[PDB]
Amino acid sequence: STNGTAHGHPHEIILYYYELYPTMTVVIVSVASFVLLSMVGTAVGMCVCARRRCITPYELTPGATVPFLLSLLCCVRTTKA
Amino acid sequence: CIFEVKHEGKVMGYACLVGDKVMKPAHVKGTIDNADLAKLAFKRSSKYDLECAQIPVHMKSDASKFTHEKPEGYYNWHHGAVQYSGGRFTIPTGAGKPGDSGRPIFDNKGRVVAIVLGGANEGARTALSVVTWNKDIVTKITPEGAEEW
Amino acid sequence: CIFEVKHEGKVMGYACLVGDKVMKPAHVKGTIDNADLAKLAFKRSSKYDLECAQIPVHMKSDASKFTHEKPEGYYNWHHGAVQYSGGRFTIPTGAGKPGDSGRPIFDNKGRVVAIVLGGANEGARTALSVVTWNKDIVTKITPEGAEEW
Amino acid sequence: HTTLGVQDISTTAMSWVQKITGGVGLIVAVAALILIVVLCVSFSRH
Repeated sequence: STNGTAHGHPHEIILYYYELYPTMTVVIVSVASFVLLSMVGTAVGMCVCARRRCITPYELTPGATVPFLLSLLCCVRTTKA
Repeated sequence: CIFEVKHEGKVMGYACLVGDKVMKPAHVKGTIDNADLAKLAFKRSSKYDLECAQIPVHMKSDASKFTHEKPEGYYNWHHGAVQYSGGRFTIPTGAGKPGDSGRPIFDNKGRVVAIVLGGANEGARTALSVVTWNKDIVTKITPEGAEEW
Repeated sequence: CIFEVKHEGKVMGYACLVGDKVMKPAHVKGTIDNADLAKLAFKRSSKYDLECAQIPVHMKSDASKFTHEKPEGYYNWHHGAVQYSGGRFTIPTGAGKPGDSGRPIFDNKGRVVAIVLGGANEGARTALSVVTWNKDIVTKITPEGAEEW
Repeated sequence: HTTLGVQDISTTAMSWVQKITGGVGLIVAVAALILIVVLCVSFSRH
């Protein structure tokens, strides 16, 4: 019965759920959530690294700005004033 | 230019208005005993044991210069005369004690030349561990075996 | 070389004949109190808060040359002596009020060195916000918290 | 007959989308390490 079409794109992807199932999709969703967490963790780490770069230049005087802008954004926005 | 850091109503160290920043050693506990200065946002720097911020426009006239220019000879500081030579500031051992960090070493024209952080005792004289300006950028000279004041 | 901008019969700022142009701060309300100058066509420039035009041939002999050359020391202005140092012009607070914009800061040889736009009060002294010449090009220095006069 | 645990196909297509995610994570991890390396260079320079 229930037709488990291929795609596409995705669409027909969720159709398979009906075919062999209870489960399947939930586990995939959990995996997606884990991937999102990894993506979020990376971003958080990147922002902390961006601070690590901006450090030194935090004390302090003529010398960027410049950096700035090249600056990721934050650089710049301290640079102010 | 010199302002005192107080902690539980007790002077711990000092803060100084050098260049266009407001300095005070990072290790000093307390808060600058000056409204305008106390409410500022300082940027700590554990390498230099420094903790600077920017001087409010209404006090910028109160800063003390600075300068990279420091020829061998004698410099001035609160306890007397510092001696510079061989790329090292020194003083008669005993004339500098814990609680002297933050105190500037002026020259004869008033330009701040370095800021004391501590000193290493090497007998008759103690080699100071200071924060000094290079060509343009800040630097920190710490003699072997310094005792952070 | 100096001419006054009047508004509803009241002096608001000034206009100056520098180089081969006729200057007056853009923010100043009124019209130059001089027939020849008033009927001119000015080109506004909001970045520089400047508003220049060209000096009529019959007044070109009346212009004032300017200069980028400004060594630390004292300069001259209508209310007294301005002080230059640390890349900042200052004066005793109170000696400059709203309605002083446009007034030039001459040196001892008469060369206009900067043109006052306003000032920031930083206590005893006020850091002026001026229009000054660089290597060749115009520039504007505005101390933190300036009050546009 | 057949009924078994994947994964399987729908393969290809599935890989197309999967390949898009995680690469950027590797990039920012490498960049983080490189920033640390440069920081250590500065520390050595001082």
